[PDB]
This record gives sequence, structure tokens and C-alpha cells, in this order.
Amino acid sequence: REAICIHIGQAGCQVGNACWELFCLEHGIQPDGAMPSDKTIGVEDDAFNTFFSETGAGKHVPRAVFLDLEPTVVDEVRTGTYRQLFHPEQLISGKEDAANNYARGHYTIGKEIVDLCLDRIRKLADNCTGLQGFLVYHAVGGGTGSGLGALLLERLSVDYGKKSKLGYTVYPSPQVSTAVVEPYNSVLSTHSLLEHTDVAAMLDNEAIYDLTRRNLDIERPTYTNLNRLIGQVVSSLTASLRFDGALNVDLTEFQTNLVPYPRIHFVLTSYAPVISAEKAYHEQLSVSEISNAVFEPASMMTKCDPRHGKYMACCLMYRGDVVPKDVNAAVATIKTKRTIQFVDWSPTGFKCGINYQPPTVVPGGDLAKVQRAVCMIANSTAIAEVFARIDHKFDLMYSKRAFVHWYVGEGMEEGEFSEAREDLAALEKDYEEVGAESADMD
Amino acid sequence: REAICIHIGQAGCQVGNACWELFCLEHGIQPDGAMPSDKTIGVEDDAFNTFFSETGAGKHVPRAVFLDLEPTVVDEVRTGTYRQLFHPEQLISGKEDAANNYARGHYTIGKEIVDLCLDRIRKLADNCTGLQGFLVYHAVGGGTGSGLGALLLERLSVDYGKKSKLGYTVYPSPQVSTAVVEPYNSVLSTHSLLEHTDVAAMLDNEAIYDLTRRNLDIERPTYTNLNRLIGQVVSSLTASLRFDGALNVDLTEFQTNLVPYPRIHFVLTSYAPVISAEKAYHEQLSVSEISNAVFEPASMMTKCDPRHGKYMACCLMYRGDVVPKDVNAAVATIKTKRTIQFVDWSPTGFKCGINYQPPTVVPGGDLAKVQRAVCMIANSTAIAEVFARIDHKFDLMYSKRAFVHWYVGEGMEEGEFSEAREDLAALEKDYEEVGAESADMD
Amino acid sequence: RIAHPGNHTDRIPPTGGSEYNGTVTEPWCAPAAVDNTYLRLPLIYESTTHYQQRTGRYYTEDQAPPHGMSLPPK
Amino acid sequence: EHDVPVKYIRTLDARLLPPRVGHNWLDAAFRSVQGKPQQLEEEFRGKRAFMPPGVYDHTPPEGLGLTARQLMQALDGRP
Amino acid sequence: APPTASTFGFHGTSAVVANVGGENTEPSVHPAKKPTGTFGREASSSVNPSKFLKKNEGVGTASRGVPIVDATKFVKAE
Amino acid sequence: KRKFLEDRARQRDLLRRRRFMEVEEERRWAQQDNLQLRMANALERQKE
Amino acid sequence: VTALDQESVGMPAVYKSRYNLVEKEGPVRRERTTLMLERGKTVDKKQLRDTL
Amino acid sequence: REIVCVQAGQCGNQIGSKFWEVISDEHGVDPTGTYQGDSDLQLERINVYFDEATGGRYVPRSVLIDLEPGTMDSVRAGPYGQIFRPDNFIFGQSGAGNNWAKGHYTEGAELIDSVLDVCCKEAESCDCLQGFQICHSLGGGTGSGMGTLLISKLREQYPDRIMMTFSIIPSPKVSDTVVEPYNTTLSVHQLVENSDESMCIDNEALYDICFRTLKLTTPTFGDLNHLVSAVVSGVTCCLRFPGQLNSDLRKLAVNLVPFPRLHFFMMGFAPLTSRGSQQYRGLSVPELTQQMFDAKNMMQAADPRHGRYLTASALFRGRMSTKEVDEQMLNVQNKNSSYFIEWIPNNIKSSVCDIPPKGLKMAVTFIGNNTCIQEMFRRVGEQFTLMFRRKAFLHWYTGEGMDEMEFTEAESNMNDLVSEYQQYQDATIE
Ligand SMILES: Nc1nc2c(ncn2[C@@H]2O[C@H](COP(=O)(O)OP(=O)(O)OP(=O)(O)O)[C@@H](O)[C@H]2O)c(=O)[nH]1
Ligand SMILES: Nc1nc2c(ncn2[C@@H]2O[C@H](COP(=O)(O)OP(=O)(O)OP(=O)(O)O)[C@@H](O)[C@H]2O)c(=O)[nH]1
Ligand SMILES: Nc1nc2c(ncn2[C@@H]2O[C@H](COP(=O)(O)OP(=O)(O)O)[C@@H](O)[C@H]2O)c(=O)[nH]1
Ligand SMILES: [Mg+2]
Ligand SMILES: [Mg+2]
Repeated sequence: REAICIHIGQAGCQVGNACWELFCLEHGIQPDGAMPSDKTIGVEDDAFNTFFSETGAGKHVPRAVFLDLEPTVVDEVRTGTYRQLFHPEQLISGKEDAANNYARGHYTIGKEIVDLCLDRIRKLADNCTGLQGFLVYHAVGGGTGSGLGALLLERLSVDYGKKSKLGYTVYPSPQVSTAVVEPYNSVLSTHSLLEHTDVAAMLDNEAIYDLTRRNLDIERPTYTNLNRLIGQVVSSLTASLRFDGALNVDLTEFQTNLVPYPRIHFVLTSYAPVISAEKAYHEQLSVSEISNAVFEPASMMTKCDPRHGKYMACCLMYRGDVVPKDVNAAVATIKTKRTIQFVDWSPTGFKCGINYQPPTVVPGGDLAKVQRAVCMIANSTAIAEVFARIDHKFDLMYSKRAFVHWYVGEGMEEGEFSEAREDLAALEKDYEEVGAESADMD
Repeated sequence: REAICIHIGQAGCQVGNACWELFCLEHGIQPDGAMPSDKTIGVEDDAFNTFFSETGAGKHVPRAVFLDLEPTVVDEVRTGTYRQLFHPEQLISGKEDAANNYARGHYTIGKEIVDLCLDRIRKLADNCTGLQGFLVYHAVGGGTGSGLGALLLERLSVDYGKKSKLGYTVYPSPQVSTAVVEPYNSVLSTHSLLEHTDVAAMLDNEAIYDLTRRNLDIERPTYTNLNRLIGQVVSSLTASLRFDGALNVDLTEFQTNLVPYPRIHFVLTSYAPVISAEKAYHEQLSVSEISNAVFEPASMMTKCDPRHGKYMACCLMYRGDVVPKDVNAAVATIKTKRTIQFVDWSPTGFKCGINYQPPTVVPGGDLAKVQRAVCMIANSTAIAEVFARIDHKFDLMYSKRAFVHWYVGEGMEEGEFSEAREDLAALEKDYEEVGAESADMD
Repeated sequence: RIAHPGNHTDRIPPTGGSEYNGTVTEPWCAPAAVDNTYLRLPLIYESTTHYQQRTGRYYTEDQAPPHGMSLPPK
Repeated sequence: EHDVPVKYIRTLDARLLPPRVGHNWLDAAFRSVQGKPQQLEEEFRGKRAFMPPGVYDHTPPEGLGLTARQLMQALDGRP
Repeated sequence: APPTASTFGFHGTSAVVANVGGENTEPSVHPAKKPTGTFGREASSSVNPSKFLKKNEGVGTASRGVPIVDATKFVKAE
Repeated sequence: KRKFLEDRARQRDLLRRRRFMEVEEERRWAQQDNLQLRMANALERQKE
Repeated sequence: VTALDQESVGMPAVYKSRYNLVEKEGPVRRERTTLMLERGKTVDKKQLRDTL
Repeated sequence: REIVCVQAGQCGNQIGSKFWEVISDEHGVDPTGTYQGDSDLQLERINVYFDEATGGRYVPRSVLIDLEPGTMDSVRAGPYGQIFRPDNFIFGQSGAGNNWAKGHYTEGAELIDSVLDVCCKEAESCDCLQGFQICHSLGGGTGSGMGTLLISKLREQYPDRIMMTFSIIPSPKVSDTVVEPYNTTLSVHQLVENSDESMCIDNEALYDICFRTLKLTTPTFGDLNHLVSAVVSGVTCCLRFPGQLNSDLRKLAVNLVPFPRLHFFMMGFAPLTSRGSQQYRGLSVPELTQQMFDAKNMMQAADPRHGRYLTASALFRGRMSTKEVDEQMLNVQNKNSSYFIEWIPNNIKSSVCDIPPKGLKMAVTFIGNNTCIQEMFRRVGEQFTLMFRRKAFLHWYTGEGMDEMEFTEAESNMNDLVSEYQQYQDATIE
């Protein structure tokens, strides 16, 4: 039933702002936390419970923490429109950033703030009766997102144990770039995400820019568009928990169906009707068309082409007015395709979900209003190509020790570069080996 | 039931404008895609389905793509009157032309644009349930039409396999000419048209100019007249799919009856009641008169004289108020003539089709309104003279390597000219051999 | 007879479709540029295919909606 | 009503004709003053310049619905 | 492998959407990346009267008859 | 048959009207040329 | 998402959750079931033959 | 698809001022720079020659170079001068002296870096760059020397684009400059290596057009530069307006140039006729074709009857039938068949554009590739040999620093060009 969202650093807080805007507007909670008396929701209803708790006077408050080392973004949240919605204890801010150093966040600065984060998260977890995982939003390119995200995932994994941790991560884009030191932070980051996450979803800003230029008709996109798309995706994935449907899918079903081996937990994500209002009225939108859409690489939110690898498992979430015959016909058509290939050890490649609540539309010009949508999470060996470009950039920089004195000065051994690069190399070799056909019976 | 139209370059897009104006006006779809809301005929018939799909919002949208390398013509379509009819993705335009080089289209420039075309064709073929072929309109005299048309037909032929591909092709006129390098492009084109088309219809603008001067009373014709005639021909051939009739003819019956050997697939086309409104009141226009008309060489849309060859098969499509007994009496009258000759191995020379829907009249059009029409496509050995003039002009020009440095600079081996010229020579010898009497039994 | 009326008593009456400004529904208006006063602007500035797209569904060009001098026709 | 009025036919003005060969009434070689200016040097030294005015239009859009107008409008402890 | 169906990094060329097929190719035939662009080179030092232009020593371009496209890592259509 | 005959009649009438209009149009093109010619001649005389 | 049928004063037309579905689809399905049960008890062969 | 213009020397700057007047009129840009046009068709391709400045205004994508600002000072104070960007005027401190070596080596190398910086700054802003366009005279000093210097640098930097030149060439009867043969020979050597397509115009032909055809009482250089601006704006018309059969600079080059050295062309423009005669003959496609081949309307001193046409191109502007164009081009080829090279089956390309120049119902521009151009090069080579054998003025060029070996190379290259034209003229089928 309940899930708690943890937002770290700049990207994670801004995406959290867009997400909570969406979840408020879909349930109908006023920005003051109340609910107007003219709505037909009913006082008794419970669907909000996944994301809000009431104090008993009927105000709503959300199950989230916002974590940052610089004040500016959280003070922006504090002075914005949702000021009265959040409890002030939930908005935690340090004094100064981790300055794009993973070492500064992990060793020097995050160590001071981390115990406050655990005390607030504990205060949330004590006010639950069916917590079924943590959702984490961060970028691995920056210093505090990498360092405090890793440290916090380690501490959470010791303290909470078996509870599931699902990550949405903004990875360094393959040719769009914002800072020089992105490869070092991403390599050092991937070791912690490897050990301390149950499923990891990969996002690239260059892909969401491509999707908003190509599919939407936006000449001048900004981060709010990308964050609204991410919010729509999370709302689609959690809708299966919150509303009635023909074939429900509990959050444990994603991990059970999608993950074949305990290390093979990095997944590709895509969303079908990313379409503008003018295009949406030019096209019919049947179940099979959006199912065909989620498999085109032009639809993906991570910059990888799945045609260079093999799928192991797919999980398809349908929400809205959909009928099982269309889901079955679509999956059989996908299976028919020749450019879509599954590993021969995974014959039953698909998991389905069907929910009656159509996706909510948030005021503005970034998505049409539609009666049905499908969202996909899939595990594929193609992801090894995504890591290879970071490793090439790391090798280029590390060949001259271009910046290492900063990292060594803030507390890290030089050995950690070689260790992390060898561990990510082993992850590539794992994806090479798992994708090798079973030619042992010859 | 369904057919998909592919329009390439300038001639193919301009002919597309006339085709879709006619198909809209024949079905009754308004230029904005919405049928008249007050027009309650009584039974909403399915006949549109051959050419239109509905957007679920109840708009009709057509099963076509428009392909060009220069923006101007597609942007003209985008800004015209039919803006709302087409889906914006269907109108694909590049940045710069293939500059009359087949080599530039095939090797350099079309290779960039071809994958978008394949994605659109994929999106169309997924929205069908009884697709039964592709119709392609292009000219082989220009650079992008030849090079990208060949490249696209090759890719379609590998991906789709057995699916039929029917071409409408604008060939170089025997003495009217528009560009110097036409022989090279036509020679290089014919190898691909030979391998990768099931039936190819040949057109020359000089014949349609003669027809518009002689039959219609137009002193100064322009391309819109020719394009309206071509649209009428295509509508006549596809009418057998769309309206009630006595003897229907599916496109596979056409292919089965018209093609005797797999290389012998180049056909002549003609159309009978090309007549002005003032002429229409001096003459009755019975079945036998228009049947007699389609066999006169003054009626043909290609500059060849069929009296210089032998017919192998004829396919006669009648639309409008015709009775089968009159078709039989007409065909029996044709058979008596001595200047019409069939190869002795083809005794049963005719295929018939009979449809009840009369041809539509277009408000700005130049054709009269008539109760019946017939359209003929026929396979004949006379085509061998058509190939011979290109081969002579190629030999004259190529003897001095007049322009070859352009082709070699844009990526082509000089050897490719000689290979193509030898392949067309073998096709010429095939048409010489098939027409040779079977004097082996003596 | 239209071209060379001469001194004939049986002159052909005008059809009423042809006008200098090109529109049968709007009067003459002064152009923005001074050098464009003598020109027939609505007729010069129109592509051929746009003309056949607009005028195709009418037996007669005066029944067509006015051009409007706009990039998407009015 | 559709023809050009007589105020533009019964005058003598050279601005009504577009530029072309043979339209050489208003050009050099006929001016009364034929002195050569030193504009560039003065411009690069920064004591004379040209700067024409621009045009800006402030009309509001028409036909907006109720929701669009509401979207435009969107953008003490006492009991 | 270069990224597929991207809208970044091919400004100034004839491409609209780069590398839809996902193969090992350049985004466009015209050079997306060049030695020098807007910064320019030194042309004052490189012109001398003692190393003048010789007969048939002009710059080799596609119009002259030299296949420039074969010198770059752009995959041609087979 | 009767409806077809009426449709053919109205089509022929409208084509005749269009054929008249083109001949009406050419003279207005001529007038457009004439105005510029007259103004140019007047300006030349003034310069002389 | 607006309702299929007009004259619906409920702004959240489609909010089908667990509680909404039980408390709205209980009475309507029960009413349909009891109407089917009582309405089919009085069978009339003559009237059925007349309709046929 | 954007073109960058370069105007060099006195002739180039003067022709450029009239060209940009004509272009600003066609797109309805006021002399203040404000858009004041009356159809969207004018606006929708304005990018081809203009960049957009803020609140309405458009600025023209052109670089002006000269060694003394006098011509540039006049155009700036001229009636359209304000439109030009101030940073685009580049000037030195001493003249070219009509000497190629001075213009190429001493002030050329001094200024050239600032010109290349401006051209690169302008080129890298385009989303897709079409060829460069340069107007200059070959007989002058800064025009010839700095034009060919800049052409060489741009050909090093942009070898995949198109290179186009418009060039003024010495009359056969009277010289405007004494040292014309040296500057012409060296410039033709540079162009024949570097250029893709070059158009040549004789001032004597423009004088004969004005006096004989138009019967102008008092012609001025504004009229000659208007004739040049008319043909120049006509060749590019299909780039920037819709039409029934689009055409492009590269397609013209592909159809016109049989072999890469043969890229020098003759020019003509057809609708020329005096105001008195104009009442006697209506415009029509037969009339345009007859005028188009009529020597009254051709801009060179050489006559086609002494050579043969390899190729020709005609660009038509206006609403007209394609049938009439095709049959006219066939009839001219059939009736005059001895003047067309017989081993090419059709020498003429046609193109049709919807939008005529203002105040004309229709117009055509003609481009011809004819072997009679060999007589011009032969005459220039003769005059060069006469001067060089006697060292007539050579000390100026040698004093600037040129090796005499440069002169013998340029002479040899021109002689080989003449031989190549003569060989292709007399080829036969056998
Ligand atoms: N999608 C998305 N990406 C963002 C957003 N903000 C930053 N990024 C990206 O994330 C990377 C920068 O990471 P940051 O979040 O700024 O790093 P940080 O967590 O603030 O770490 P510090 O700089 O030490 O405080 C760059 O690739 C940005 O493009 C956002 O709001 N949305
Ligand atoms: N019937 C007819 N013929 C046309 C039309 N347009 C062009 N042609 C003819 O087709 C040939 C020219 O082919 P194009 O279509 O112009 O070549 P292209 O496809 O544009 O190729 P590029 O020039 O490289 O862009 C000539 O013979 C023209 O006469 C048309 O609209 N109708
Ligand atoms: N048609 C034309 N020719 C010109 C013009 N100005 C100069 N010329 C010719 O160009 C040649 C002189 O070259 P010039 O431009 O003075 O060379 P520069 O000194 O290097 O700038 C002579 O043949 C002049 O007749 C002009 O405005 N129009
Ligand atoms: Mg930060
Ligand atoms: Mg083209």
C-alpha cells in the first residue's frame, strides 16, 4: 500500500516538485492540504493513502523527504506555492554543496547530514502499516547526488534490511554534457547502485530532450517538461497500487518477473503516448498502436538501442480503458516481430497489468488528454553499450590523472578509481556472459 | 482491401495532390478530414477503407507518405488547403536535393533519409488487416526519384518479401527532354526496376500532351492536367476493390493474368473517354465505341506503337453502366481485326472486370461527365523499340565519358555503367526472343 | 466579339467574374508599398499548386473563397 | 470600385514605378551636390551613427476559452 | 557505437535526424566535425611569392572528380 | 438518365462562362502594362 | 476526464477506486439481479409466441 | 539554404549596391530595414539572403571589402546604405594601384585575416550553407588579387560547397587599364584551378544593349549595374520562390559542365525592348525564346556562329505552360542543329518559376557554355606575350616580389585551356 519517496540533490528535488504537483492534482488535494466540499470523492475513500496521511483534522501531508546540501532549491520550495503542504521538518538543507566531488559528499560533508535524514525517515516509517519500498530520485553526475545517495542507500540497506529500494537515476548523457568530472562520479556511483538497489531504472536527459523535440512540438524545452514526463511515468507505475483493475501488479511482481539473476537488475524504461494535442487528434490510439510504440527505440527514456541486444523479460503496464484481447493480440504481435529477440532461456517473456484509471493530464502543453496509456520496464543486454561510453571517457581522463588530486585530497585512495573501473568492467562481462546462447548441449 | 501509396520527389508529390483531391471528392471527405455532419445518406458504407483510416475522433486520414529531399514542395503541401487531412509525420522532407545524380541519391543523400521512410511505412503496415500491395509514383529522370526510389524498393523487397509492389513511372520522352543526364539515370534505374517490381506501368509526358491537345481542346496544358489524368487511371484500376460490380478483380488476379514470365512485367496503359463537354453532345458513347477506342494507338499514354509488336495479354477494366453481354460482344469484335495480333502461344488473350460506379467529375476538371469508361493495361513486345533509343543515346554519350566524373566523385565505379548497359541489352534480347514463332516443330 | 467589339450593336455583356484587383467581394485598397499601386497583387502572389488546390472543388474561380494573401489561406 | 482611382494616374511621381533598367531619374550624376562624404572614419571614431526605430505590436489573442483565460489569470492566523 | 536517432551534434550539415539505424556511421556526409571552424587559421603567414600555385595543383573536390567521401568514416550504401 | 442530362447541361454552361472569363482577363493584364508605360513617358519629358 | 453522459454534476467523473466501486456497484448490480429474478418468474408462453 | 555574398573592389561594391536594392525590393524590405511587404510568399524565404534583427528588421548577409573606403563611404551614405551591418565594412589605408601583385601579396596578406574571420563568422551561423557568391572585375587590382586570394582560402576551408563568381572582363576594342593582360591572365589561372563556375560579362556588350536595344538617351552605370543585378537575381530565383520545376545551383553546374576545366559561361537576359516598340509586340514564350537567342540581348562580344554549344540553360519566371517551353527548345535545337555538339543528345535544360520580377509578366535568363570563349583567351594570351617578351611593365610586379616563373605557368595553363576547347570543338563520332 504505502511508498515513501526520497529526493536527493537538485534534479531529485525538482523532479519531486513536479511529481507531487501531479499526485496532488490527480487525487484532488488542494495545495493547502485540504479537500473541497463540492468534490464527489467522499470523505471515506482511501486511494490517497499510498501517498498521503491525515492528521485527523483532514489536512493531507505527503510521505516524502527532500535532501540537499545547498539551501537555494529547498528554500525555493519553502517560498513557492506548496509552502503549506509540506511539514517543515521534511525539508532538510545543509550549508554548502559537494562541489562535484563524490569524495566530498561521501566522506566529508554528507557524513554530517546523514543522521538527520535517517531520523526523519524513521519518523515516516513509524507512521506506516504497509510500507512496500523506497523510491529514490537523484543524479549520478553531481557530487552530492552521488556521494550522499550512495551513503544513504548503504545506511538504509543496513537499517531497513529486506524492504525494497527502486531507483530512478539521471546518468551522464553520451554527448550532451554539463560538467567535466561526470565520468568519475558515475563510475564511482555505479558500485553503490550495483550493491544497494533491487531494480535500477536508467534515464538520460538527451533522450527526454529528443522525445520532447521529436514527438512533442516544443522548440524550447526546459527541465520542467522532462520532470513532468518523469512524474507521469511514476504515476503510471504506482497506479497499479491505487485503483481497481482487471490484472493488478504489486510492486513485488516487478522484481519477481523482471530480474532473472540478482546482479541483472538494470532496466530500460519507455512510455508510449508521448504526443502533442495536434498529433493526438490526427491519430487513433488503440492498445496495439501504443504497445507497438513502447518497443521503438525512439520512445525510450534512456539513450540505448535495444536492437543491439536481447530481451530477458518485459513488464507491460496498461492503464485506462483497455480490454484483455487487445493486450494478448499486442503481445502476440510483438513476439512475431523479427527485430525483437528474446534469449532462448526466457520463453514466457512478458508480464501484463491492466488498470481502469486513465492517466491524469496536468495543465499545460506537454501531453494530450488520452483515455489509455501503457508504460514499459524491460531488462536487456543492450545496456552494456551505455556503460562503455562512460568507460571510454574515464580511460581518456584517467590516462593523464586529469583531476585526481581533488578526490585524493578530500579523503579517497587512488586505488578506488581502479577498483570501480574493474567492477564496472565486470558488470559488462556479466552482460556479455548472460547473453551467450546455451551451446553446451552440442 | 487496403493499399498504401508512396510518393517520391516532385512528380510523385504533384501527382499525389491530384490523386488525393480526386479520392476525397469521390468518397465525399471534406478537405479538413471531416465528413459532412448533416449528410445522412442512410448507410455509412465501408468503401473508404481502401484509402482512409479513422483517427478514432472520426476524422479520415489517408494511407500515404510524401517523400522529398528538397523542402519546397512538401512545405507547399503543409501550407495549402489540405493541411489538416494529412498527419504531419507523413510529410517527410530533407534539406537538399540529389542534384540530378542517381549516384548522389543512392549512395550519398538517400541513405540518410531512408530510415524515416521505413519507419513511416512500418507505422502504416501495422494499421492494416488486409494489405494487398504498394503503389509507387516516381520519375526515373531525376536524381532523388531514381536513386532513392531504387534504394527504397530494394529495402522494401528485402523486408516485406512477397508483398506486391506496383510502380507508376515517368520515363524519358523520345525527343522531348528536360535534362541532359537523363540517359544515365534511366539506364541505372532499369536494373532496379527489373529486379524489384511486380508490374511497371510506363508513362511519357509527350503522349499525354498529344492526348490533351488532340482529344481535349486545350492549347496550353500544364502538369495539373496530366496529373488529373493519371489520378483517373489509378482510380479506375483501384475501383474494382471499392464498389459493387458483376465481376470483381483483386490485384493478385491482375498479376496472375498479366505477367507470363517473371521478367516480362513492363506494361502499356491507355484510357478511353477522354472527351470535352462540347464533343460529348455530338456522340453516343457505348461500350463497343470506347472498347474500340482503347485499341487505337492515338489513345495510348506511352509513345510506342503496338502495331509494331504482338500482344501477350490484355486486362480490360470497365466501370459504370455496362452489361457483361456487351463486353463479350465488344471483345469478339476486337478479335476479328487483322492489325491486332496476339502471340500464337496466348490464345485466350483477355481479362475482364466490370464495376457499377461511374467515374467521378471534378469541378475544375477538363473531362466531360460520362456514364461509362474503360481502362486497359496490356503487355506487348513493342516495348523493345522503347529501350533501343535509350541504349543508342547512352552509347553516343558514354563513348566520350561526357559527364562520368560527377558520378565517380559521388561514389560510383565507372564499371557500373557498362554492367547496367549489358543488363538492359539482355532484357532487349529477351523481348526479341519471346516474340519469335515456334518453328521448332517443323 | 468580346476581344474586338467594334461598332456592333449586339455586344456581349460582361460575365462579372473578372476584376482588376482579382476579387469580386472586396474593393480596391491602397498597398503598403508605393511601387505596388499598379500591380495585380492577389493574382501574382500565388503558387500554381495552391491555385489548383483552392479552385479545384468549384466549377468557376469566382465561387472560390478569397485568397487573403496569407500563408495558410483564409 | 475595383480599378485604380484617378488620383494615382493624373499625377507626376517617380516613386510609383519599381526599379528597373531605364528608370534613372533619381540617382547620382544628376544631384546638385556631388561632394564625397567621410562617413566611415567618422563612424569608426564613434561620433556619428545610424539607428532606425523598430516596430512592436501589443495586440491580445482573440477567441480564447474560459480555461485559457483562467490559465492566464493563474500566471494572519485569525480563526 | 554512436547514439541512435539523436537531435544533437550535427549542426550545419544536411541531416535532419542522425543515425536512425544505429550503425557505425557519421551523422552526415558533410563533415560534422572539422579541424577549424569559426576560429579560423593564419592566412597572412601562409602566402609567399616563392611557393606559388602550380599547374594542375588545385584543391581536390567532388566536382573535380575526386571521391572525397571515401576518405571519411561514413558508411556508403552497398 | 434525366438527372444525368441536367448535370451535363449545367456543366457545359459553366465551362462556356469560364472560357469567356479568360478573354476578359487578358485585357486587364494589358492595362497593367499601359499605366507604367504612360508614367515613364511623362517623367522622361519632364527631365528633358 | 469528462463523463460520457452529459448533465453529470460530479467533477471527478472517473475515480473508480476500491471504495467507490464497492459502494456504487453494490446497489446497482444487486438491483439488476433482483429485477432479473422477480421479472423472469412470470413467464408467458402465449406472449412469447406472439412476439416471435 | 543560405548564400553568402562577397563584393570586392570598385566594380563589385557598385554592382552590389544595386543588387541589394533589387533584392530588398523583391522581399518588400523598406530602406529603413523594416519589413513592409504585402504577401507571406515574400516573407517565407527571406532567410536565404537576410538575417533577422530585432523588432521587424532584416540585415543583409554580405561582406564588403575594398582597400580605400571611398566607394564604401558613398554606398553607406547612399539611399539604402543604412541596411548594411557596420562591422561588415573592411578597409585598408593605401590603394591597390591596379596592380595584381600588390593587391595579392602586400595589402592582401595584411587585410585577408579580417576578411576570413568575417566570412567564417557568417558561414558558421547558417543551418545549411550553400555556395559563396563573389562579384569582381578581373582587369582591376584589388578585385582580381584579393578576390582570387579569398577564393583560394575559401576553397581550402569549404571544398564540399559550390564556388560561384560573377566577373567583368576586358573589352576587345578599348582598354580601361594598361596592364589588363597580366591581371587577367593571372586571375584566369587562379579561377580555372579554384572555381566551380564562372560567368563573364563585357562592358562593351552592356553599352551596346543600352544604346541599340533600349535606345536610352543618357545611360548611366546605374543602368549597367541594373542589367547585371537583373541576371544575377534571376539565376537564384528558383532557390527562393515556388515553381512547377525547381532548380538549384548544383543542378545547373551538373548539367552545364561536361568536364571540370570547362566551367566558363556566357550570359543573356531576354525581355529587353524600348518603350516605343513595346506597344507593338506582346510577351509570349515564342517571343522570349526568339529574343533569348537574339544577339541584341546577349552580354558577350563573341558570336556563337564561330563555335558550337555544348550545353545551355534557360530559367523562366512566370505563370506559363511547360508544353510551350519544351516545344520551343526542341524547335530551336532542330532548326539550328549545326551549332549544337552532336554527341550530346539534348543540350538545353529548362526550369520554371512562378514569381516574375516586379512589373514584368514573365522573364527568362539564359546561361550558355560555348567554345567561342576560346577566342577571348587567345586574344589575352597574344597581348600577354607581346608585353612579356619586351618586359613592358614587368618591373612593378617583380619589384613586389613575383617570380617570372609564375607568368609562364599562367600562360601555359591558359594555352592548355584553349587547346582543350579546340579539341572538343572538332571531335567527331567516327
Ligand atoms: N532531468 C533533469 N536533470 C537535471 C536537473 N537538474 C540537473 N540535472 C542534470 O543532472 C546533472 C547535474 O547534477 P546536479 O543535480 O546538479 O548535481 P548535484 O546533486 O546538485 O550535486 P552538487 O553540484 O554537488 O550540489 C546534469 O547532467 C544536469 O543536466 C533536473 O531538474 N531535471
Ligand atoms: N507528368 C509529370 N511530370 C513531371 C512532373 N514533375 C516533373 N516531371 C518530369 O519528371 C522529370 C524530372 O524529374 P524530377 O521529379 O524533377 O526529379 P526529382 O525527383 O525532383 O530529383 P531531383 O532533381 O534530384 O530533386 C522531367 O522529365 C519532368 O518533366 C509532374 O508533376 N508531372
Ligand atoms: N559594369 C561596370 N564596370 C565597372 C564599374 N566600375 C568599374 N568597372 C570596370 O572594371 C574595371 C576596373 O576595375 P576596378 O574595379 O577599378 O579594379 P580595382 O581598382 O581593383 O577596384 C574597368 O574595366 C572598369 O570599366 C561599374 O560600376 N560597372
Ligand atoms: Mg547542487
Ligand atoms: Mg527535386
